[PDB]
Amino acid sequence: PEWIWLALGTALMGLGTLYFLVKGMDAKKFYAITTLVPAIAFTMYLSMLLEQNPIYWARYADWLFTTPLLLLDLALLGTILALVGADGIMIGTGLVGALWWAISTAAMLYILYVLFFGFTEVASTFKVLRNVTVVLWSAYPVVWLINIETLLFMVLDVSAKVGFGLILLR
Amino acid sequence: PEWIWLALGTALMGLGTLYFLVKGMDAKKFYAITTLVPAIAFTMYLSMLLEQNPIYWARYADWLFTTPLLLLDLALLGTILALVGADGIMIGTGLVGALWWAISTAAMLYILYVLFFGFTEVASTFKVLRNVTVVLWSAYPVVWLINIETLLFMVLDVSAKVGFGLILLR
Amino acid sequence: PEWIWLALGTALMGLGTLYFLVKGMDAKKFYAITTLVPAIAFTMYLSMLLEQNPIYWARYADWLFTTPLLLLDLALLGTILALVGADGIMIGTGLVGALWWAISTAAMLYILYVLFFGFTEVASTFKVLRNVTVVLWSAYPVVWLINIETLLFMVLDVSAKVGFGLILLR
Ligand SMILES: *C/C=C(C)/C=C/C=C(C)/C=C/C1=C(C)CCCC1(C)C
Ligand SMILES: *C/C=C(C)/C=C/C=C(C)/C=C/C1=C(C)CCCC1(C)C
Ligand SMILES: *C/C=C(C)/C=C/C=C(C)/C=C/C1=C(C)CCCC1(C)C
Repeated sequence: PEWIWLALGTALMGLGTLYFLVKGMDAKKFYAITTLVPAIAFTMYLSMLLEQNPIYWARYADWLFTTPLLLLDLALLGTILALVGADGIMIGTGLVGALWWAISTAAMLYILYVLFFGFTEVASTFKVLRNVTVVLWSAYPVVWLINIETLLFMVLDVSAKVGFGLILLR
Repeated sequence: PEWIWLALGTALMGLGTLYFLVKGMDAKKFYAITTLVPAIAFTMYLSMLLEQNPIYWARYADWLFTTPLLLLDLALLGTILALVGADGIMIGTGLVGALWWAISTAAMLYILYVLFFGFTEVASTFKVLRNVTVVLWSAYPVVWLINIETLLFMVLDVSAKVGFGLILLR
Repeated sequence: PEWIWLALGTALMGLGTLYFLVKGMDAKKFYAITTLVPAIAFTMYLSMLLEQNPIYWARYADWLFTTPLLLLDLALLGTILALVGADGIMIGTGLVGALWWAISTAAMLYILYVLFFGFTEVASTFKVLRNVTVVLWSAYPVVWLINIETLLFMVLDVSAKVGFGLILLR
């Protein structure tokens, strides 16, 4: 069941890498960072594609890595390290749990709140970015607690990133 | 048995994060770094709290991470990377063993000796720091070889860090 | 069978660390980096020494770590991050497989091609380096697909690194 959605997903991700790379062929820093997310996402996305116990983690792993990257990206334009700890915390939990979350959410707020504090066309970018990220991530804890698991999540990352990447080109 | 001590421990660690964070609300760099240790320590400390095989590693994992941080912190005020290798070496061993140490100790001396070479109120700080660290870590290999396992270790980290953090505020 | 070769290997690696360290007692950066490879190689090399499933990974793990280091070293004199992803990809695969490669090779070309683009006595160094690396790594995918597994690989790392390190002193 979960698979229908997943195959879709991996496909899209790869594209991202192709596109960005292609496109890419201060400014110097961005291409790399933004390119790193889709590619990483793609490999782990396909990794995942390729009952309950095993599938879960991959997401976490990919998520882990793309997260700081995403956050770094955002901040780029201790703070930094703090965020990853949280994320690391989070994966521990979920995996711990079906195979804790309380603190994860605490940590999430931190990142979110810092973002808020932090930023306050580049301006445009961060403005949109902050809200984009906020709402985007909400599905995680929301869904977590909540065909669907996979579905939703799929949307989210692609939405999150591919959309996100586009902003940079913009 | 081990638990009595452990619950105690996690509690204290969390405090650290609260306090520092709170307090925090060149100087810029320190808060982050110092704040990162207690928080990380707390999460993994609680992770551990939450027969022989499983418990062991967590310590290692947390230890791993707080170590370079601690060392980085100290140096902050290749060198760097070398140290983590050692630490990584160390975890490999202990986990390998009950679930090698010889080289670990070799590596430990390196860090210790470098510290010595390195530093030779900031001055005060490093002076105390070096000896603090030296003696502190000695229990590890000492204890390792040696209720008690957990007990001692508990003391050590808190002693090591919470005390350590305090120095920075100072 | 594999062991004969392996014991040989670990021995040589350790030497490297001793030598470099010893020797070492812009220039500042190199010693560290170059010293880090042999030592790391040695620990994991011995780790490996100390039927099919278990042995494999260690190599990967060590490989993982020495790789970016090696690459970083080369570049030192996003780019950076990209490369590790690939490597990470690669380990996933091989381990996935006997315990994917297609993309690994794709990634390898990237590193290789970037090198090419990148560099185009320091000059000498990179010139030789690029070809050295290219041919060296070819055995990996070659052998992978291909007493021998262990044999060949052994040669390669030592050849790769110990030789490589020497270049720096040079
Ligand atoms: C490309 C994917 C990205 C950028 C994913 C980011 C994910 C998070 C911040 C997930 C957080 C989670 C928690 C709050 C812990 C338990 C529930 C989770 C796992 C969904
Ligand atoms: C907050 C905790 C910290 C900063 C811990 C640091 C720990 C070490 C340097 C442990 C080293 C160990 C060895 C020498 C290998 C086998 C014996 C160990 C594991 C205790
Ligand atoms: C000191 C050892 C070093 C620097 C090793 C570097 C290794 C690689 C770049 C290995 C790549 C591999 C693939 C192309 C994936 C499946 C086949 C492998 C595993 C050999």
